[PDB]
Amino acid sequence: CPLMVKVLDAVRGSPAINVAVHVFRKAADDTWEPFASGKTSESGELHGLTTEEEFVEGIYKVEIDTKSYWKALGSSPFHEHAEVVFTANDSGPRRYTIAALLSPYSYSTTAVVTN
Amino acid sequence: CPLMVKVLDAVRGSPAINVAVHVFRKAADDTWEPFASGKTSESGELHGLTTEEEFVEGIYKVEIDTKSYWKALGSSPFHEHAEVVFTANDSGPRRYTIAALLSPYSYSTTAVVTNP
Amino acid sequence: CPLMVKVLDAVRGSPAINVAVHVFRKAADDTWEPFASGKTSESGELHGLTTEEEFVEGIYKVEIDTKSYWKALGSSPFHEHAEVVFTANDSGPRRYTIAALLSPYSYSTTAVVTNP
Amino acid sequence: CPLMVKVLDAVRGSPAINVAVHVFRKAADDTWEPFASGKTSESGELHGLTTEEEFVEGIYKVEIDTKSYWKALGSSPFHEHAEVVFTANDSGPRRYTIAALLSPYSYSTTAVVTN
Ligand SMILES: O=C(O)c1cc(-c2ccc(F)cc2F)ccc1O
Ligand SMILES: O=C(O)c1cc(-c2ccc(F)cc2F)ccc1O
Repeated sequence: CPLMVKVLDAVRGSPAINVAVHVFRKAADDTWEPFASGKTSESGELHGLTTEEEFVEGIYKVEIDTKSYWKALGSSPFHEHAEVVFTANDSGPRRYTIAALLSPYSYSTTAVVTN
Repeated sequence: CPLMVKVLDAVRGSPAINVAVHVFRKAADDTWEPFASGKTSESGELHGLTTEEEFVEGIYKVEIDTKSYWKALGSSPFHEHAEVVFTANDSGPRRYTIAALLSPYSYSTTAVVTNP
Repeated sequence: CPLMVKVLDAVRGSPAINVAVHVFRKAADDTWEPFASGKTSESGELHGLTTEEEFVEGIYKVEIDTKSYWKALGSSPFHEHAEVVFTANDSGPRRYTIAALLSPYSYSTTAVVTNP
Repeated sequence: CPLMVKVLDAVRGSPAINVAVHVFRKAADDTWEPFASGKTSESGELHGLTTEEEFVEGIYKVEIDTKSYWKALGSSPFHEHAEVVFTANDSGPRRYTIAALLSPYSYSTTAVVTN
């Protein structure tokens, strides 16, 4: 599992469950090509998005559908979604975890890149 | 000033100076049209992007060019940029501050929205 | 003004107003002596805690009373307070801004340090 | 394991390894009584701090020795340490994870409270 996403809720202090996540890869013409997608589990995590073979070097975008998440829990959110854009490189320690911590008017994201 | 951007550096404990910022607005045809751009000052602030008259209702994307920032300082950052996407002015004019706190592998963004 | 505190609310997208703040300085005997206190204004800022003359070298603790803040608004927060502990002025006088972004189960703090 | 601590490094995008963590419980006279301590593992995590039997309701402080961490990696840090102070309550979902994301001049902390 080369790419995992983890989402936390800063208002409730809990995993953010059932949040839709879409991953895109940048095409040569600069458009965003659908790559992988899913919904976070009960633990706020989304595993199995891709495989080593398919996850080649390139620029990727992870879109987290935060707006629907907040609305469903009776909060008025600011963002349309959270976006995380980065380059996957074969040099580094290439298990990538993209983590996001969500509030109605703020979010923080970090990358934990290991092996 | 209805739309301001402020950027801080969490490594240095200082404003993030000379950071490029590009703003886009989603057009009727659903693509991202250029709306405004600028660079942060020595205080890490960017004012004068737009006017109340031009800043109509819409979905806006504020792209903060963090990679170029970290690279010009000699770091090797993770993200290409920090992107903040939001609906604005859908209940009448508001004033928006978009604030970002940067580290090489992480960033946080918050919005302060005032004045109905 | 050598020491300022700014507090933002990530739930509302606004300044965090009327937040109590207590500052302490570690004394020779190694306990925390009261140093200054105040409350944030409608802009979420607290100025005038101390003067350059009084703000000597030392280890300082800035306690931001987040629990009382969330409770007065009717929330049930996790933390008792947010605490920021740092050495100040050990290379001569500096100006410190301590900034905090609050959610009920999380907070972030950053320092902007200027002016040698 | 009722209380776990996780520490991440925002500069390197990695777990913060070998970071000392001290937990204290507030005594009736308002002093901080040592409770548990350890060093984070290779995954940035510290497990086994306490047991269900010992972790009674009360106010606790988690001190993360961030200053030594940064110095050892050649960074000039701002904080003496990071402190997280909270009340443990028997009502809620009582597995507590205290997570901290560290930068030289900033840190963010969140609580993920589950069952
Ligand atoms: O901005 C972020 O993504 C962030 C992430 C965490 C964090 C906490 C616990 C964990 F298992 C992973 C995380 F990334 C903790 C604080 C934080 O700000
Ligand atoms: O995620 C963010 O947008 C963020 C913002 C700040 C902050 C600091 C100072 C300030 F004037 C405004 C800010 F939003 C401080 C920490 C932080 O994580």
